[PDB]
Amino acid sequence: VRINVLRDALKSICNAQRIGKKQVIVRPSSKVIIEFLQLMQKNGYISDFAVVDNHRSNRIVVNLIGRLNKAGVISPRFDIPANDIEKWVVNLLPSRLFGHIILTTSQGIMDHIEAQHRQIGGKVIGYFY
Amino acid sequence: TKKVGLTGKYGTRYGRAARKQLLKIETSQKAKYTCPFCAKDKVRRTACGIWTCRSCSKTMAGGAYSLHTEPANAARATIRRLRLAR
Amino acid sequence: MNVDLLYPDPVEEQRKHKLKRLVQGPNSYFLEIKCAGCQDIVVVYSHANTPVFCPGCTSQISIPTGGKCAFTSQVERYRQ
Amino acid sequence: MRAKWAKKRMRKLKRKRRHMKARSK
Amino acid sequence: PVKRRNNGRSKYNCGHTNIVRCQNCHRCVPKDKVIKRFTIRNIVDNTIADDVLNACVIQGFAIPKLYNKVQYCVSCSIHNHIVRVRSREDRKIRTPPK
Amino acid sequence: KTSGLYTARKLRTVRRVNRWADKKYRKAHLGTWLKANPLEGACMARGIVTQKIGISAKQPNSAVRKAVRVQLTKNSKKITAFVPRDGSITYIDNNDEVLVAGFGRAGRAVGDIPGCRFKVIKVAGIGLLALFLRKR
Amino acid sequence: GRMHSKGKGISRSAIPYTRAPAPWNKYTPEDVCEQICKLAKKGTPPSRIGLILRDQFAIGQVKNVTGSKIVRILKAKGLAPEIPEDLYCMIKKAVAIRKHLERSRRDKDSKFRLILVESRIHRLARYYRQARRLPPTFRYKSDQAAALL
RNA sequence: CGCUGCUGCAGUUGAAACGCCCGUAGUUGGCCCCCCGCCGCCACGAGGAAACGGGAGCGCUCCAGGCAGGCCCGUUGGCCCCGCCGCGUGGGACCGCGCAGCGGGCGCGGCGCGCCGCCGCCGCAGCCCCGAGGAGAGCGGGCGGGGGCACCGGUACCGGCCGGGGACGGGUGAAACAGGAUGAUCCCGCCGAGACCGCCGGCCGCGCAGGCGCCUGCCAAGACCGCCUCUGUCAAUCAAGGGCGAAGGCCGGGGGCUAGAAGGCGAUCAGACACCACCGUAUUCCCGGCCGUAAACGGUGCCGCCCCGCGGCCGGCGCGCGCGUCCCGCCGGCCGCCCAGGGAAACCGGGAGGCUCCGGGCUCUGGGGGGAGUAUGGCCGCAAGGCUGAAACUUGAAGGCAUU
Repeated sequence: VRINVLRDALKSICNAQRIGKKQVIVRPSSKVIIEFLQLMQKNGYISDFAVVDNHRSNRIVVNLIGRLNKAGVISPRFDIPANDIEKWVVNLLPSRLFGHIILTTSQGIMDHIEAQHRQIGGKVIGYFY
Repeated sequence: TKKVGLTGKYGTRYGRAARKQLLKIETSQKAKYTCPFCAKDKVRRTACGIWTCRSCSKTMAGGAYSLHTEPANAARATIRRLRLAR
Repeated sequence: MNVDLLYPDPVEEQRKHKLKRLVQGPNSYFLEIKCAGCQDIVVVYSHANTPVFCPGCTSQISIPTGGKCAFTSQVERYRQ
Repeated sequence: MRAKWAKKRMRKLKRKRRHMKARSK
Repeated sequence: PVKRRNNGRSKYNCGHTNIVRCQNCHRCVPKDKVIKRFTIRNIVDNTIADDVLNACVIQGFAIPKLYNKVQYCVSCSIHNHIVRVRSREDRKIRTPPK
Repeated sequence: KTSGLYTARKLRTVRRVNRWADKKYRKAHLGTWLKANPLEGACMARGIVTQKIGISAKQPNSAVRKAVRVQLTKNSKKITAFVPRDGSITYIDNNDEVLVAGFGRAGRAVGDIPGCRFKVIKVAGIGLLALFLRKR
Repeated sequence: GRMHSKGKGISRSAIPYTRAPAPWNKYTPEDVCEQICKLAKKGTPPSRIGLILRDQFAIGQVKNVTGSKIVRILKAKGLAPEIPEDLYCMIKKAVAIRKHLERSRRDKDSKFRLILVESRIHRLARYYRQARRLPPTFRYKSDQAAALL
């Protein structure tokens, strides 16, 4: 069954980049996928993402500029202590300066670099580099 | 109470083959069968071949340990087809 | 050709399955049809599998099929 | 078929062994 | 290694096929793996056909053909040259050649 | 693999059951080896040599490797131990105390000595190496 | 994927984006609710009540024309099926295969389909019992199923 | 040593996907309401022995050390760390989870309040997410060697005849033992019995797998498809537990044609007791039970997602056109070839791809070769045996796929 909506969306995003296409359509729209796309858009990995209203579960059309290498989801959402937001950085992404792990925190769903400054720790949603 | 349900009467006697065979036949002999005439499960055996309904009150000829028998069920069916033909 | 998504071709969308589409939508419509005995128009489903009787001729005007309902008596066309 | 022939040989030893245990009960 | 995708048999969407026997060997062979060359020949050899055709007192009767499906087991087929052992390159060819 | 936040018990159980599959873990932690080892967890043990015997070399080497049949005192288990060095079997005499230590393969056999799991180290309370070098 | 078969098929129904009543349609909520109530008098199942409204009348979607689904209309009138129709329809099938099984004791294939159908009746009943759309006392047995139908 | 794998192993062929299907615990669950209540979660608190470890200062001659020392912060001997599922406060994303109508007034209900009532008392928009390329249910329309059950037809093989006619016939690699003036073989005319369903018959189809093919009639089902039908997550995989499961085998009956384990036999060959010829018992076949195994295979678990063209077939459905079993699509199944991608290659690409850039969910199994699927205990079976399942001990390779 479709347990992880994010994984299906992000694998489609990365498969479309690997062939190299300008628009991809994601079959299930989730407010968490919409937030994940937003963090990537702000950082500039992706462009405009459009949520078509199915009136059922909805769809998303994400415009791909071609700068994303690997975007993934860490499942189960694991619990990351603040004195471990750095341990995840080396195991998951390439170089401390390049790449972003998104972790949900009481403050919100934010990239690790922001959380490290706030001295907060959350639950990891996924890795986009 | 376990494998030898009705053959416990025999006790540790007569050997397994006889007791296993008796368990099939004796269960069938002591069973209640449906009257062809009254369609009620009250036919029981009085003697080998003689089966009487305790509701219909009708005596029918039958198998020694069953109201109907496999050779006889075949015969009625062949007779009906052949009778329909002639 | 620059044809893209979010704004796709209507003809191309029809060929695609109703649910495998940007908006899952009905493939069936209602039909305005006129019977031989009665000139009033009865609105019917295009894929009615139910036995449907004309408000005039007693016999059913609907013949049920695997896809679109076929009709037995006089036929009008295109509901408006 | 040396594997099928090994199994048969194993079986004709296990039945002999099962008989020997039965003599002593 | 796996020599052939087909596995030597044409079984698709099935778990069992009807057994047939080699005409020569008599080995039971599942219908899918049998060589199965149909032959339509003539009741008598061409060398005798001319003389039989002249002999008949009937107005227009041709030597009547004999139809038989020969089904052979793999070993019977390679020994009797019905099929040949081919190279890994030509093994894929499926069109009847020659 | 099992991937649930609440699947720690299953993962612990799998490791416990699967861990014994590796042969070295089973030798080390089952405890069958500790009972079986003629030297029970000891680095070495003392014994009396009943017979001085030579074990033919396994192929392809050809030699009469010299060995002693020794009855270890701690378990009263007779064993075969190689007497190392050239012509050093001469120092060993039957009915003589000896100390027997492993061949460095942890109970396995080394090279072409078939079924020899240990080497004599000291005969009559004097190290074999010292006798061959004529130190004592 | 089908619950009891290794079969994949998609033959669904695509409800329109518009949730608002169609222009040609002239039936007031009371007009169709009356049809639903008279169709319950005929005893027609809600799956058929919805189909009859769709084809003889032009109300393809009841909830679009009215504000509630067929069973919500029935429950408000207290005229809903005592046993939800889905379970009842499975129970008819279980008794029908069971009847055939009474004549033929060698249809092992038929017996297999019974285990699958019976398993659904148990699964849907546990959901229906938990939701309380079914009395908690309700038990589907099998021998007593003929009476339950 | 990533050879134990949470990070982070492997299971097509190296070791390893249970023969299949249902299924309870267990584990896992589409999307969805900004605001709180309880969670888990996370942040920082207190409060908790030193030694030790880390660490501040200090020349024990250096040093391992030790807390010393120098006319000195109140000269020092600071500070960090007990994993703490305890507690305190904050946050509230994520994560689950909340069935009950509210609200006004009375009213200071025994120092203030809530209860707890009582009055429609006229203030609430009072009280429904939606409708999953989730799932079940429905209707329709075709689909198939899917299942049962009865009925049946066709030769062929074998046997028993009537006639005919005349010397050999079988058998083989060549033979030989059988058969034949008791007239065989051969031919025809018949007849009995029991199996079996040819050619059509397949990159056909159906079934949960094992499997499925005479003719008629009957019965119940099943997948696929079409849909503006119903319900509203009813789901995914699964120990335990249930059912099924080729052949051979076993049991109690029936049946007995054909082949034919055993048995016997003729030829072989040094010897074959084997292959080949001949005769033949169990078996084959039916009904009622057992058994529970197969190279039960795609050597490839199941559900879900995107993924590149070019084909064929198959079952529905729709589009075009005058219009033909045409054409283009759509959905579902069976497949071929394959660009990337992957892999030790073979190869796979409807995956074995999207994976060292390693984490969608669930179960199963493996961990060098043997010993050994043995011993023993258990459970199961009438038995044969199945299922579970070691150790002592031995050993430097065993194995995969490629290349000369």
